[PDB]
Amino acid sequence: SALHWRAAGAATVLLVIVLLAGSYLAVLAERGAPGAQLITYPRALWWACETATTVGYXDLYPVTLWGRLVAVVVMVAGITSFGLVTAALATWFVGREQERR
Amino acid sequence: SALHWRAAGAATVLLVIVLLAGSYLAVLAERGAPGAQLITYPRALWWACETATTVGYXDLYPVTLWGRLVAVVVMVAGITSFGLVTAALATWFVGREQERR
Amino acid sequence: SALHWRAAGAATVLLVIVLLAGSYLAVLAERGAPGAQLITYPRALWWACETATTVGYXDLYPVTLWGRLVAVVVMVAGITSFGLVTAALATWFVGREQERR
Amino acid sequence: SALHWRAAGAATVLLVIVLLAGSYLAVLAERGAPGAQLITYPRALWWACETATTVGYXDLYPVTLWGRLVAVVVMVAGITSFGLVTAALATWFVGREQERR
Amino acid sequence: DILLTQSPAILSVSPGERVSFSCRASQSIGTDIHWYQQRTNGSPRLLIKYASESISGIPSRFSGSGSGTDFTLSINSVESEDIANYYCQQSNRWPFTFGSGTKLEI
Amino acid sequence: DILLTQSPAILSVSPGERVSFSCRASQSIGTDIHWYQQRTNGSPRLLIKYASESISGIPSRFSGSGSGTDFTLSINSVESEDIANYYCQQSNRWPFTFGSGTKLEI
Ligand SMILES: CCCCCCCCC(=O)OC[C@H](CO)OC(=O)CCC
Ligand SMILES: CCCCCCCCC(=O)OC[C@H](CO)OC(=O)CCC
Ligand SMILES: CCCCCCCCC(=O)OC[C@H](CO)OC(=O)CCC
Ligand SMILES: CCCCCCCCC(=O)OC[C@H](CO)OC(=O)CCC
Ligand SMILES: [Rb+]
Ligand SMILES: [Rb+]
Ligand SMILES: [Rb+]
Ligand SMILES: [Rb+]
Ligand SMILES: [Rb+]
Repeated sequence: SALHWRAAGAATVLLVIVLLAGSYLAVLAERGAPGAQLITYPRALWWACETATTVGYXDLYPVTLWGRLVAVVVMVAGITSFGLVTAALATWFVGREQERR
Repeated sequence: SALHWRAAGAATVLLVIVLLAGSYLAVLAERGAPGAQLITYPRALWWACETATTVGYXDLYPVTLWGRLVAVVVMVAGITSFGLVTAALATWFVGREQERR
Repeated sequence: SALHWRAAGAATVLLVIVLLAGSYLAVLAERGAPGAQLITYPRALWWACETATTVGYXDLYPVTLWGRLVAVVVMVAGITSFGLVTAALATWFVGREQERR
Repeated sequence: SALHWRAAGAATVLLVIVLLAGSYLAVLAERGAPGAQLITYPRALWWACETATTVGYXDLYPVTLWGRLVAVVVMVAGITSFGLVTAALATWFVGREQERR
Repeated sequence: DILLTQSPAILSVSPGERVSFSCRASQSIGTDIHWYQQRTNGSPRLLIKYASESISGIPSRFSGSGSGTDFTLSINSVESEDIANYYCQQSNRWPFTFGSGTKLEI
Repeated sequence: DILLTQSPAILSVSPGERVSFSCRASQSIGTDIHWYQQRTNGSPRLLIKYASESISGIPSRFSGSGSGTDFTLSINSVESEDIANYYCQQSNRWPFTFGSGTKLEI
């Protein structure tokens, strides 16, 4: 269909993928660092969600270089994804409006 | 009226609904988990607000699977709602501007 | 000038106003609640900034009903303001682009 | 090329610059304040990233006046940058869509 | 889970005097502490909520204070009807728990 | 790293009685504590996970509780097959660590 809606859907699928690889790689990055808490997968996936929506309570966060790099990727992927949706909703609204007139 | 403005209003009403069901379901999800703090309704509604605006101080957050799922829904509903408003403000601005010219 | 740019500027001035009244009203709301930390003005203004940009480290946050209500207003004013700017940048970009073609 | 895409790229380069000067100036601002933790550069750069994406876990944050001012600049630069990208994605989507029709 | 310690378990005061019951939490609970009075053969009665907020129907003589881990229930000028056991209860974290109780003796 | 203290190291109870093993963490670990049983010459056996969650194949007699720094593994009406050593293990922070062990004697 319309490009904007395809880019949106694509971004959402990709986000779900970044959340899962992000959870996997965070645990992999953080185990081995004394004091780290981002070390079991169920809570890491939750950590990935709250990082992507940029909510960041946090209750958990990375302390190593690679966990932080993985964190930045999750952030960016979520901020970009949510931004692509807004943008598509604007495209849709601009079109229907030019019609309503 | 204009579709964009209707989608906005609709999203706002829906957000208020997600904040209230979200507060109710968070307490329901979290009571029963030792150490949980998202367990009385007034503070849960406040928790719901700060999660939807993605501010996340956090001072409170869910520790169970269902409280976290409820958290993700509140996040998404708020991010989508605020995004729908931006998008409608863009639609409105694009139209008046094409006129000013 | 263009409506979008005026709404933006207006939103920015209004935000600066909400940050200052917000700092004042937060201290007023929170003094009187045992344990509260949002009680001197310089740190409350900083709290107001980090709430409006939705960064929320959190290092400080309201614990009373009125401080939280004041918090929600600051959040919304900042999210709306930053959203109005994005929207104006889109309006500007849409126009110059239709020209470049 | 298109103005929107140039403004985006420009904002991204500028953000990378604000993140690096921001890390440098935060350490400079915070050393000298008893209890401050934003005092070595690797963690300050990470702090700068999580502030710009507005994630704010938080694990670290400024406690001085100048560190906070530097914090506000990083916030604003990131919020503006990410907003400029959304806006450019909307411009791109609006154009291709008017074509698809 | 949160341990609430009430000590001493028995407090003896002279008619009309100022009495203070203490409740100490094992970890910080903001102001999420509530006080109850249970007279001999009676059911518990809420006296103060959220550490310092008054309840309707309770004599003005009763007051509460504290935040964090240390809490006090105070009685200004105690009288005979105040003879009872007094309990604190926290709602900050699941599950809710009760302190072991302080008896007021005159 | 997280120190898990199990005390006393030896617990003696009468057949059928209620027994409670204690595990205290050096800092707060939510409910990230797990319990194992290791009989003489045997390999450890998971009894309870996340402080209070039951495992399949383990008698209902076994239960756990606690959150934060203090944890208890309880046995309702102990019997002979329960004679063993009992260990707690935390997974809240890296690296995982084990408590020193409590022996059950009847
Ligand atoms: C996208 C931005 C990601 C920023 C990640 C920062 C990680 C800081 C760190 O832990 O780095 C730890 C190491 C030392 O162990 O510091 C270094 O020498 C690395 C230079 C950055
Ligand atoms: C929209 C994304 C929501 C993510 C929610 C993650 C909750 C993690 C959790 O507490 O899960 C707890 C349970 C164990 O009690 O882990 C599991 O086996 C469930 C698999 C996810
Ligand atoms: C825009 C949304 C703002 C939400 C603010 C929630 C404040 C909760 C609170 O502290 O409320 C404290 C009081 C009791 O002191 O609870 C009540 O009976 C008030 C009902 C909400
Ligand atoms: C863009 C907004 C930035 C806000 C920064 C607030 C810093 C507060 C502070 O630490 O200020 C500390 C000083 C005292 O050391 O307070 C003052 O007299 C300064 C007046 C603001
Ligand atoms: Rb945010
Ligand atoms: Rb945040
Ligand atoms: Rb946060
Ligand atoms: Rb936090
Ligand atoms: Rb945003």
